[PDB]
Amino acid sequence: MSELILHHYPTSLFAEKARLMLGFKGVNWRSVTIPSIMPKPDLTALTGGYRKTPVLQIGADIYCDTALMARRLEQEKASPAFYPQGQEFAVAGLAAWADSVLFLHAVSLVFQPESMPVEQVKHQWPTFMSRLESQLSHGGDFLFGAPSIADFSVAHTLWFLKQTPVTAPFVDDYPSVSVWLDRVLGFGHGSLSDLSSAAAIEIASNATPAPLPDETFIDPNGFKAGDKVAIAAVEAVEGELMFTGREELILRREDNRAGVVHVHFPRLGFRVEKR
Amino acid sequence: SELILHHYPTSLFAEKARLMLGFKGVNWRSVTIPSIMPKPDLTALTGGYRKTPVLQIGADIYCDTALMARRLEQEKASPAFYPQGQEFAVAGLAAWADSVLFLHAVSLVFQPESMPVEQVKHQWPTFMSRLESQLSHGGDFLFGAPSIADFSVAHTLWFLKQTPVTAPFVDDYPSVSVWLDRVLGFGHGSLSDLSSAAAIEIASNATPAPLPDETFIDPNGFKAGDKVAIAAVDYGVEAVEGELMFTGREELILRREDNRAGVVHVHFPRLGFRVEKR
Amino acid sequence: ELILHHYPTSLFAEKARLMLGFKGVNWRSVTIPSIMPKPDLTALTGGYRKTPVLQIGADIYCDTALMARRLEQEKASPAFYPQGQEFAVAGLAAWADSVLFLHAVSLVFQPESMEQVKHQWPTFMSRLESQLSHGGDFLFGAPSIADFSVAHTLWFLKQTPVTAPFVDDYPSVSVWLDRVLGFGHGSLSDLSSAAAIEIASNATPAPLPDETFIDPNGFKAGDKVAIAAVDYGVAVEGELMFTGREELILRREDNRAGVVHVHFPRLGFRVEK
Amino acid sequence: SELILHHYPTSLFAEKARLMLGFKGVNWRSVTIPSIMPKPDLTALTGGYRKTPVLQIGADIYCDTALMARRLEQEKASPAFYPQGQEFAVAGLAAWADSVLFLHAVSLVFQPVEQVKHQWPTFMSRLESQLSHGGDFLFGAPSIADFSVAHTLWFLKQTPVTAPFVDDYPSVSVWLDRVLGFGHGSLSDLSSAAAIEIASNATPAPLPDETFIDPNGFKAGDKVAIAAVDYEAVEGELMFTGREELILRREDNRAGVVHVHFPRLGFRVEKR
Repeated sequence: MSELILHHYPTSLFAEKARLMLGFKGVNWRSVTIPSIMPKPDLTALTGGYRKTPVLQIGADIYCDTALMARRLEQEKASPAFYPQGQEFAVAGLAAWADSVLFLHAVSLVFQPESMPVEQVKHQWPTFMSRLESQLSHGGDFLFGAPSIADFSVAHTLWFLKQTPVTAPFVDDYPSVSVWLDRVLGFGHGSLSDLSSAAAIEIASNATPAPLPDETFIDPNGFKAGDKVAIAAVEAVEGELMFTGREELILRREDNRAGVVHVHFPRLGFRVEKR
Repeated sequence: SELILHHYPTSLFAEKARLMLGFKGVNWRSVTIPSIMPKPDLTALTGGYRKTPVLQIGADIYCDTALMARRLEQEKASPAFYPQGQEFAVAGLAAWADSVLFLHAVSLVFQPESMPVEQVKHQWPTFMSRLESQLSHGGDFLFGAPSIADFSVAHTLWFLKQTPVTAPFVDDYPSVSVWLDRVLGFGHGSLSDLSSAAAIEIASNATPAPLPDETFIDPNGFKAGDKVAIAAVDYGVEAVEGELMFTGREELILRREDNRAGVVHVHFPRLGFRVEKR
Repeated sequence: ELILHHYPTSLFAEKARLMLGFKGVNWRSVTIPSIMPKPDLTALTGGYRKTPVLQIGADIYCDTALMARRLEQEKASPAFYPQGQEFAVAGLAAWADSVLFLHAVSLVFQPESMEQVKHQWPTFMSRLESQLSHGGDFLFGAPSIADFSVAHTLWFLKQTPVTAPFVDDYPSVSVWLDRVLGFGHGSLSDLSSAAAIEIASNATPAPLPDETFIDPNGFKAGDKVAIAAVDYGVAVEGELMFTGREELILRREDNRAGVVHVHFPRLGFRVEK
Repeated sequence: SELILHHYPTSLFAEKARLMLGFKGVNWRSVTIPSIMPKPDLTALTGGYRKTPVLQIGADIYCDTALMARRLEQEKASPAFYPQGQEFAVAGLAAWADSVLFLHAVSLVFQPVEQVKHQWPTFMSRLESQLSHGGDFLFGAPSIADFSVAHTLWFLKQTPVTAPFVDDYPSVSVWLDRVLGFGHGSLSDLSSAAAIEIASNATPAPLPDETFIDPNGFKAGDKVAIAAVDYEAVEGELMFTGREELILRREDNRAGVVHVHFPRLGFRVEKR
């Protein structure tokens, strides 16, 4: 009931970073395969309706957003660190930038007919890569020296390019970049055991949610524990707020199959509204 | 003596060959080629054909996955890519999947929606429903026993599985999805990395295998000893020049001498390749 | 309202399933969890593992044999035990559920075998075929709880193609089997393990049946007893509300479910003070 | 040479061999054994020892699940059945599981039950205790022992009434899911007729390079019969006597020359 459970579609390119993250942490995990097909009732039984995946379940706690997932893992196994001491702000920021701008570029490059506004993406790509090549040319192991969540965010974008002969040069034309990527990819996926989605529900149902964090925080919007709330990504999830924090929001819901569950959201990328 | 595969490891396009190695249960060497042009260690063996994956055994180089299957079949007969009594039917189905089916699958995936298509979208359900109808009967594989055809069909589906948006193109037919996992489950076999340079040396030290004893009269009058170029019909640019050593029902063999790799025999199928006198 | 707790996937639960269809009732189905811990069930049950288990309100009925009898009470027709054939029907059914069934699981689970199960089996089948050869609808002419017991084992065999021939090779048998399976599972609606509990704490147990019994072991209501299954017991503490010819009843207090009555048949259950 | 397993698909006992194949990850061919007798096709290969499952590679036939593991180990080394430096401890635990634990489980499922039930909790609590430490497998790295134990538990759970014996000790489930997680691997059907032909066409593998003095004096070239200890003896020429193995040559009308492999343990060798 305290096992790390990942809800994902195993063949998806988009889910690769989460698996790599587990690989980096060297942990055992349970793999729950989710449907490509709508709807995904077994999944929303845990989520309350949030369907972007991967999702991480530990017992009766559900964690939404890979970015949040990274932090939760950090609580689970400190070492090696996603966020190395003294670089916390810098790492997160680079990681967020990669997750947005870099990722967008990479996917636009790959998913177009020539691989069998894109023009602006092509136009911008070289500056990003040349800058990466330049930093790497100095022989550092990782972007921040020591490995961090930022490597995975950048590495994930590059993984798409490596998929086809046509897109591979976008990474490969810069040699230093290529060696670095193999190093991040070399982390693996950890060790996984298949789990049914049915069982996953049963585990949540049996289990009791973890104790809330002791952090004291004043919500800039005056949201407080006990408030009835809905949270949505920028399918909203309805529930009772249990916590407001610098990094997370926790909401409580009861499900007919899964029972009482706590769903975690990061502040960033999510909006909270009253009801 | 070792089987050597020259490929790009992360390429979706090279998956079928890897599965082929898995089905055979053979141990092979993996040579990781460059995405970037040109590919000198590769053309050192090929003579400039650059479509991979490519199969090397000693100083014999095999081009085209369709040919590769037959060479494999020679190396390990069972389990068979072409089951007895179903040979023509299997080859034809694979050829169809390799072209028509593959084309649809790639069109669907490599479009912006995933991050003439309309015709492809219109067509796709006809193929999938048919496949679903056959599988619903509980047959393990397309022809009873497994075949090169399962792989050819499976390879196309593998592209769809890559994306959440495209996965329903497979997942909507349950029988297909089960079958697909079975085909993918043969895996890639057992590999050890081999450097590209090491591969050239192996060719140099090796000597090309004896030619087939088959007797055939070429349709176009080509004969052993003619000076020839061979090119893929699609990609006339990378023609390969040499001395025709064998012309056969399934095969053309050409001898060339490379400054690094030495004397080498390069094998091409009749299908998809053109022979020009030189 | 009628609820079954079972494993919908389990081959073993088919019999309880066929029973409801035959009575044609509407029931609510609580799936029993695949993972190991099954507290959702045990709160009602108080410790009895084996399924299916039948719940009405605050009364839990353990053992399908008993279940058939409570069913009989709930809707009388068609009867599980036809009038004037009651003993014979119970016996054959008990024989099938024990001997015939055990042979069938063995044939499946232990096909390498030769008491020699494979050696025995043809005798049972040739006998069934002969009786059936007479155009009988059902084993006792009217349909019986007995037909289900026999049918269930045969169906189990047919679920795997290798074992099918054990059934399939007897032709008259096949027809009869289909007629039995025709009853289907009736009509069901899903229900939470959670919901069921609320009904237990919410509801009150039905009134005790009233018959006078001299319990052979001097067991009388208000004694504190543990009731345990003889074959696979690991017991259920409680207080004996009732000791009867067909039933024994236990009251227990459960924190989630509060006060409930558990019903056990006399056969296969041991009582202790 | 392909890996061929002849087995009863529904047999609960046959699952251990199936699991072993999956752990190894080497694709295999599946020949179903008919529930009927005669089984002229299997017998042709083994000479009648009918205990199954059986592993066939060409003209070499391996009997006994423990022997199979060693043969598989030779075929592909990793992941190992017998991790280096733990080999004896692993073999012994596995043998113990194969006998005492498995026998307890069969008793519960199909039937000294009281003694069995009385005993079982000791084994299970001991297993929970080791498992609570959070190690991945029984010897750390996965081993043959994990399957032998896991197999008996899976067996228990095949029928609902007996599942509580596993279920009642919840700590074991995480390790159990993980062992069972390996699966059966990649299998495709092969007909018994086709299997016989594979044997007929093949020639037995080279004998092992081992010098050994047989304790009872048997020698290569001796003519013998080999039987299970509690039992139907196949008759032949003793090709090899070794520390783990005895190899028997026999000839069959359809099969042709075939080599049958037996472990020393559990088999009696007679000068016959």
